[PDB]
Amino acid sequence: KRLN
Amino acid sequence: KRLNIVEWQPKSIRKCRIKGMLCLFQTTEDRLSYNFDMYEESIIPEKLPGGGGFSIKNISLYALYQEHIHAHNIFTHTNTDRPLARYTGCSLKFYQSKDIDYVVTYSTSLPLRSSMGMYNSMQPSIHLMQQNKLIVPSKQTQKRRKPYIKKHISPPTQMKSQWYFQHNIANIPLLMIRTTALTLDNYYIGSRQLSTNVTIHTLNTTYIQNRDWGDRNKTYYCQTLGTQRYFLYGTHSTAQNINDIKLQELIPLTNTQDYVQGFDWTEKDKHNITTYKEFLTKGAGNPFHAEWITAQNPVIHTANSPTQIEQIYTASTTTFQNKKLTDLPTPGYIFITPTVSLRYNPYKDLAERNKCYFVRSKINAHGWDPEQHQELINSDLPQWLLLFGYPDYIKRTQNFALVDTNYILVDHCPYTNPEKTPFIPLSTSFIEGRSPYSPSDTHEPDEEDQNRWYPCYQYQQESINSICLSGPGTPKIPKGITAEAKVKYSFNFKWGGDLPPMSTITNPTDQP
Amino acid sequence: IKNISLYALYQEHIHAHNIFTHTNTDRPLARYTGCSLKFYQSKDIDYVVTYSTSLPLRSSMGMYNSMQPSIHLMQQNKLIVPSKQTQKRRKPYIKKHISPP
Amino acid sequence: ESINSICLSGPGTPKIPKGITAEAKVKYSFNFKWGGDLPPMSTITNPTDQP
Amino acid sequence: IVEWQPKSIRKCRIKGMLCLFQTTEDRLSYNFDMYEESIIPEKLPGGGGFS
Amino acid sequence: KRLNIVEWQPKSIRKCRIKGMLCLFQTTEDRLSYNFDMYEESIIPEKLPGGGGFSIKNISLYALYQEHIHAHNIFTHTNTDRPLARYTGCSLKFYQSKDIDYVVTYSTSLPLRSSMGMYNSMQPSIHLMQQNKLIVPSKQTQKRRKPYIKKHISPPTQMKSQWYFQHNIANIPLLMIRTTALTLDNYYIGSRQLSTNVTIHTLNTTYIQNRDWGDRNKTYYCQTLGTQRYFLYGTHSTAQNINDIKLQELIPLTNTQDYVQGFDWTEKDKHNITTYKEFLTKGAGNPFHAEWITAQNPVIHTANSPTQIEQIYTASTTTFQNKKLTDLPTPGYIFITPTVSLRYNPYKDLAERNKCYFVRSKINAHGWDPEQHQELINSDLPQWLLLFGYPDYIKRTQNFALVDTNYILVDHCPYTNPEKTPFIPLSTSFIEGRSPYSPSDTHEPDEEDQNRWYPCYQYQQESINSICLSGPGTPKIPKGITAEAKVKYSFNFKWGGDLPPMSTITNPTDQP
Repeated sequence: KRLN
Repeated sequence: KRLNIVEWQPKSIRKCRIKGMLCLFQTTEDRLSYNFDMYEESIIPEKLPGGGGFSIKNISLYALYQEHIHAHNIFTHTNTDRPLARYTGCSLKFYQSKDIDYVVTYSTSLPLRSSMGMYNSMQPSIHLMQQNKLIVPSKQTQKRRKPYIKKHISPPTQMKSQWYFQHNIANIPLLMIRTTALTLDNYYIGSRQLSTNVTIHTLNTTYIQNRDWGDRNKTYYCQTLGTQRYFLYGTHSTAQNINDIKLQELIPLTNTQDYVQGFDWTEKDKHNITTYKEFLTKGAGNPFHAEWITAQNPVIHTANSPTQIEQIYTASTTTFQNKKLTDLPTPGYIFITPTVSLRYNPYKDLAERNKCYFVRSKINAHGWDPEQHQELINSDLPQWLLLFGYPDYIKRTQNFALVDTNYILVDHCPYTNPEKTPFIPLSTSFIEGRSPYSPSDTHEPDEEDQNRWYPCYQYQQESINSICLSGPGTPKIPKGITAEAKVKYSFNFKWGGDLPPMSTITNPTDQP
Repeated sequence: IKNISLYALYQEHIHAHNIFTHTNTDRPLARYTGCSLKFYQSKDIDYVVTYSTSLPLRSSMGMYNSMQPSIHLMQQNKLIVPSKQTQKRRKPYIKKHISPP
Repeated sequence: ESINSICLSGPGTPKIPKGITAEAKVKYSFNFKWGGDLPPMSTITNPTDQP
Repeated sequence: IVEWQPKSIRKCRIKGMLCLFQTTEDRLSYNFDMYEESIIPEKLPGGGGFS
Repeated sequence: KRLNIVEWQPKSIRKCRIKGMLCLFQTTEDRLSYNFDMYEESIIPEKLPGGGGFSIKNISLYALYQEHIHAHNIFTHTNTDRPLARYTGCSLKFYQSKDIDYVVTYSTSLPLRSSMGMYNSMQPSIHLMQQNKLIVPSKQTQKRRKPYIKKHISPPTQMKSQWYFQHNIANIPLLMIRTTALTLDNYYIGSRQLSTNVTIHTLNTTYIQNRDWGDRNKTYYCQTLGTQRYFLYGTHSTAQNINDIKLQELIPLTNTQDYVQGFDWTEKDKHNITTYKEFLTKGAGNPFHAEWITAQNPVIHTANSPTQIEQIYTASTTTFQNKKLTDLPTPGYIFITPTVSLRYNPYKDLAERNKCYFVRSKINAHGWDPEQHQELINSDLPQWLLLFGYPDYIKRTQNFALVDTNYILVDHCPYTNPEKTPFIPLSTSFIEGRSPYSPSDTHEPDEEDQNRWYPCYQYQQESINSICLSGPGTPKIPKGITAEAKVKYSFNFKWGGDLPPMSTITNPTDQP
């Protein structure tokens, strides 16, 4: 979904 | 080894939900195959209550600000003194329309571009087959617990969770919505009447090829073969034999730019005509007038130039009475119709040699071959899919001079029962002597269409819409009804900055 | 009476009436697993369906007479689809899975 | 050839017989991912296919 | 800092073989380029002993 | 709902492992780019100790029986009275060769066919890049614990575990093995000597185009332009100026089919010649003789036909002494060489307009354009990859008349430093007047190559092998050494049937  | 990238949060932060309503399309049946823009090419809304049956919308923070100038949205918090923005995503609520169903699909690939395959894939049956579609039935086709379908859309993958200056992200398109109008219950029949076959009108390709249109300063000639020029003449004569018609009966065509019928040499004394030169200028007929366009009154095609007829008249006016179509110079006098009507059946179409392109209407160039942009040629789809949104892809591409009067749409299709090598589709309104979207009670163009009364894309529009309406999924809309669709949006932002200034009001002079 | 074959499905793809979720251009083997049908309620008309998968395909005089709406409605393993007018439903379609021949 | 001969006087420089070419190679594997929205695709007739 | 992963992803290993040098004794002090100054490979079987 | 398919096992069953040894290739350096067949086109093994540096092997139970007739395998159990077979798979042991490395890959897709991309992908560098390769280093490049690599191969997916009649499965190919000869330690240099550039000989395309080869019954002419024919003449003259050479000095060419040099008119009295007609028949030179092929002694190109020279001689033999190349009919006397030498560099090749095809050598057709099979044209790969195995793909395709003498290989390549529009590669042996694979101490063709001494694929073979040897991964093999590779196979079968009959031997007359 979302990553650092 | 590797570290997370980290940002330091700004000193003051204010959440803002930009909330509002967006029109997806508003359409009549005669506009279903066209793209709806709410902000128009200024002729489109003149006597049309809906401009198009599909749209592609791009949404950006600047477009959201422009919708706030139209009062179409609210900003839950102002942004005046916080210059940073942090976009978090969108919520859409798609509402069931009363009378029409519709397919939506959306994208957030930050790279924004248009494609010929995208515009063809807007065809309602093709769009309804795509993955990650949303179908919204009308309230008539399905009653539901919730009258809307709601979904959340994440930012573009290129828009990271970081803060950005609002000046930088203002024009970045953060959402694309694609919508097309549909019927589920009339999917095959659509708006068909009587036979499955649709009738297409076209310009005879085998005689009308010179494309020298839209001047009163040029005697019109329909084709060149070898070194020759060929010419058309109207007559009201009851004569059964092409040989015995007089040199007088013929009404020569010296204009294409007007709706004017011309008149016969028997009206010489009504227009104070002294010579065949004044008969040519006052009395010549435009070949596209409502009786000459389909030869309701006979029309004669010949190699014999009007200037050879001028020489016969001017050499002696008394022998112009005596001379007939017999013993004339180059006398290829035949009976030819400028229009032919084809029958098209969509179920008989196999798309093996189908093709479609635009050619320049106002230029001095012969023939109909694909010319100019060869990358804009659209091929190998059935005509109801091949034509769908293709004119709007071409307009949005801007590789042609924009005005409908300066181009013609030309298409090849093996699958009409009669044939012409290319087809030059023409709308029933132009075949009946009426403005492009004018009601049938009218029997003349309006003044701006009385000018420029010659073959061009502006007069083709209803014919290619009618071919697209032969395709599956296309809706049935009663005449005088406009179908509409809307979404309610909520874009989620934060505004960031250092603390802003503020001001205050006197206590005594305040809400009493 | 409709007969469906993989070649008829390819012909419907030439009419743009279907999608293939994956192309077959360079994989010459096929392994058919069965079909799902969703039959939709029409707006104005009801209709009886029945289907078969006996690999032997043929037509008969008794088959064509048995298409008469009253006779077809009496047959076993019919499906009746009422119009939206004759019955409002939770799901606007009837769905069933059909095994290979 | 004279400045090559001066460099050959320096340490570590190899001895290669005349008419022999010495060579070295590496095998590489660069690791990438490609990203995008879903692409289009096309298909082949069943009757005219690998028989 | 966080990124949102793209809709479709496809791993690709670009695999191959690279020549590090090909040299004779009379070219040891020179840089090997495989794509040449067009005179260098004329009557030399190896262009350089380092790269 | 669904059931497993079940078979009833036959009354008697006998396991049989067909065990043996298969040659993968046996090659010299001058055969590396060609397919090894152990059972030959009968000319190939004549004075070649190894036929090819790659192979494609198909194995079937009938091919295993044919290898038993050569005594190359054993059957662990006979099949004489059990007609059913149940194939279970194969074990292969690939042995390290002493002197050469090699890549293997194998397939069991029951559908068996050949492809142009398959034969190009046999190139050692390309095959070494493929997935599911096996690399076998030589004993020199790597010492190993086990001197072989062993792997088990399952039946074709179409060959199920069921019993089959041996008559039905006999010809079904149950394994394909693809092998190519390689070097890992000489991967880039290969067998390069001196410069990276390789020299290619070719027929001048701008003068040699008529392709009317291999008759002593036809006066040869090299090109036609407009209505004209152009002709070649040899001379031993020391004359520096093309204008002053006599009509006598020229040695006209009336044959292409022979190795013969011809002779000068000064030898009239050695061959009892009475006329220029007898000089034409006895003394004419073939343009491809070892001195005329590269014009070691000068060669003259002209529009002036030998029959115009016949008319000058026969009209008066005394003025044939007086007449020079000045004031002759159509005198385009120039100095032209039938051969040019190009330089090719593989690292300078970008494959943007590379192309390759075969044209008919023994036909009366002008020019070099791609002709006949347009699907056999090979394009857009670097010449060392484009040529690799392409002649063998064409031979195995059988779409051309099979004999090397009846076709020429023609290729386009922008990347030679000098250029010719097509190239007609020719081997150094044909450029030096020697048989296709004959040792350089020889200075004449053998009798069967003294006949048919004209441009054809049989004389091109070593030149296209030399271009393939410029490509990476191609091995270095010393002259007079043949490199070889072998696999040991074990195919696993069962034989099935009803119980067979048997016979017995007397006890008294038996092993004493």
